[PDB]
Amino acid sequence: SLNVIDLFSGVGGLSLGAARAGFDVKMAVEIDQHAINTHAINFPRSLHVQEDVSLLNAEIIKGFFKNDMPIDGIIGGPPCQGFSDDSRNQLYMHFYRLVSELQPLFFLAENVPGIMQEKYSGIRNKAFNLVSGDYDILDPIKVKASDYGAPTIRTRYFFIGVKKSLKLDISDEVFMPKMIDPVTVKDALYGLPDIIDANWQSDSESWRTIKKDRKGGFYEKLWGQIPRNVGDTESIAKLKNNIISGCTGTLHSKIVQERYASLSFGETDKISRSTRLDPNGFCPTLVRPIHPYHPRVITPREAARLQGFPDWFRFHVTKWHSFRQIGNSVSPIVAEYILKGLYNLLNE
Ligand SMILES: [Cl-]
Repeated sequence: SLNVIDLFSGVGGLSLGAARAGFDVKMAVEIDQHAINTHAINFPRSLHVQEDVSLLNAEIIKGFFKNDMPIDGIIGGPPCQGFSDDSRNQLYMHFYRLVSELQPLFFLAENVPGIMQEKYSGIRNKAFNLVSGDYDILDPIKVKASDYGAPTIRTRYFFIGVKKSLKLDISDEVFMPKMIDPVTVKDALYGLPDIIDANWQSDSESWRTIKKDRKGGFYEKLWGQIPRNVGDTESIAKLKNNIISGCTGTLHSKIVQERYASLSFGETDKISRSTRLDPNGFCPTLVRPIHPYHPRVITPREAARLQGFPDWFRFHVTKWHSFRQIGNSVSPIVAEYILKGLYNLLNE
């Protein structure tokens, strides 16, 4: 048992990566009620703390556990003002304060582009300082998700540190993708219903039968590889009957529909700014993409697939919330790869 806490967890993209890599995600901390409720649905055995990280310290956190829990890793997404304001920069520093106070074997922070700007070099240096005494801090890892077999080209920075006391040697071999087959839009969307319930914002789950008669790495991750103690029981049970949630469409006017039908692959609609997916391409950074074949925006479940979430992962019922939950996540496929490198290091 190597134990992690996920700070700023959202619905648990990075958590699922950790769990699949072999870590036990013991606690998730997330301020947003919808995000953390969704995290609890998918990770019912993790502790859930709906809290501002600024109100936390090492002693408070040990108090939550009550059992002198060894915190082997602190992972998370520290917020940053980025391309946007001030409180996010405070929260950034609290992530690193917590790492310093808790002294885990490692930390992993993920950030979107915006973090490397000159105007943040002060707070990044201040954060490096809190940890550089006790940690071997790796240079930034900038990854493109599609290189790890996720169907999207979104880029992400990972910042990793490992306790000096461990005296580990870290080559990039461990984090680099090897033996990875690319997953295009067409492959990720295979077997989903062609006819879906197109509504406005309905309050009920859109459970639908899919075809699951495919083979290969992506599909094993899509329909299985459920870590121990992870997963919504009903979602898992329904998946056994080829039934999954989130297949809910949006009702479009005929004029919109005709405009979308006329889009070529990769074309951005001049009016809505939505872009039609290329079936042999990847999903751009997650306005909603237009389906490659159907004249409509994609469904939450389609977005989930394109982001690298498995079909058994359950999101909020509404399109509004689920699309935000999906867009705000690290791809679980990318997260798993990077975190498995760290797990392997800590088992030598
Ligand atoms: Cl990602």
